[PDB]
Amino acid sequence: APTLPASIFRAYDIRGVVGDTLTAETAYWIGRAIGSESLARGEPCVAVGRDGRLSGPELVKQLIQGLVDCGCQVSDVGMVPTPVLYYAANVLEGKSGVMLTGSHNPPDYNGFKIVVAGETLANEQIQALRERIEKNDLASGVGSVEQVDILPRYFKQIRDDIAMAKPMKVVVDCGNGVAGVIAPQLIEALGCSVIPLYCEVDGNFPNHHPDPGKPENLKDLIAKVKAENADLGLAFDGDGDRVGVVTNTGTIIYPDRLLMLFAKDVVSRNPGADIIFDVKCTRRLIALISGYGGRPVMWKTGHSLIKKKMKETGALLAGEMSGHVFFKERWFGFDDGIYSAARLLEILSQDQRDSEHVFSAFGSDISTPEINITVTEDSKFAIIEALQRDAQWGEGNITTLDGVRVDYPKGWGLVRASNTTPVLVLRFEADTEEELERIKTVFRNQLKAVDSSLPVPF
Ligand SMILES: [Zn+2]
Repeated sequence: APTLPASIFRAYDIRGVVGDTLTAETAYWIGRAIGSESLARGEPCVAVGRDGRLSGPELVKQLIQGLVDCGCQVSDVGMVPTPVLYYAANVLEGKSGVMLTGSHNPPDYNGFKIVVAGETLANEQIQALRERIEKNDLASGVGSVEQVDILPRYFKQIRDDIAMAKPMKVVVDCGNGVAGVIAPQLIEALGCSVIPLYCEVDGNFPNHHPDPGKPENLKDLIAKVKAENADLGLAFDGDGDRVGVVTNTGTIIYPDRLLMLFAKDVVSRNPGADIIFDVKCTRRLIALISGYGGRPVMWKTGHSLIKKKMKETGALLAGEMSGHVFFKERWFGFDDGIYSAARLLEILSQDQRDSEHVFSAFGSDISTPEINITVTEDSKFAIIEALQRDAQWGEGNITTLDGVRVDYPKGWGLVRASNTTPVLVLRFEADTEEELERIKTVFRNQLKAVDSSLPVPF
């Protein structure tokens, strides 16, 4: 084996630019590393899927050949959403699965999301794959390939379990990503009228990029929902493990508010169930889960990390601010925007109120938008650490799982380091304006105690 760039081996995935940091050869040796790791955990059987990127149909050939050259039995599910690959890794013979995807990123990117013997890899497990390649610590064998058509089965699984009470009219925006293969069709079959936006699978991404996380990528959805007097809008990211939600009046429903509703529902049938959310999610969600008789568990951001935490705690539901929603009740416990969409429509169809009122009934607190402060790559983590070390927070309940979150009786604030950019990311909330200013002040003062030069835009 040759020398691969370490920079493509990231915290919860592998991601690079095709023809650049990610070549055909690279993808082969990754298959080889993944195949050897799966065999070491006693799993020869591996499912493989591709998203709808331009480099997909050719580049998976190297991944599959990598796996085959280990002795693995590969089940090739073709072009499918990311959660449909996770699904195959749950219902097929093997518990290993590789998804060739570049998520919500620009066309030239691709990469791998990896499940080995039930375990979604992260951090050190991913570095171990690179290390296997470098060390030439690789299995050798004459493997196997089998074509598997899994989408009709996934489709039937969801349709059979979802019970919609009334018809709804829904705008669906796939952003020309791979969710277009199943989302509009599934939602139609649930008993809805679907208004398709950008559901043709096109790896050029000729319209907006399939990233519901940037509000500008939601404009067309909002305009269409309003103009068609639709009951809801849904936006999927490129690979389908993420969903964005807008109401009949075009209100963006952030994932923590979405979680409030799902938690009410899941906990109602499951007294005492654990429910996971990340450090960026509103305090109201803590209260709400507890009030309904569930056990709230705050965890780290990162799909691989939430999914691990779910197995460790038995949690029936998890979600995070980026829009990954993980159902275990009635499901398999992986993040799936398409299944979450269905679960949302099921609940909404059972309410006589419009979606705007279902979500607004949870009420509000005084909230800031997410605040970004560009720092440097050199100082990024050291500022968080200086805070974790020296900052004075008074009587706050301090969480240092991921940056520094402080929960006070009447509100909270968070500051964390961006993992991919030289940026500090902050959020604040409180039940009054006067309290929000007090918490902002506490964070402003503690940052200025670190570096009196830091630009604090609040
Ligand atoms: Zn995604």
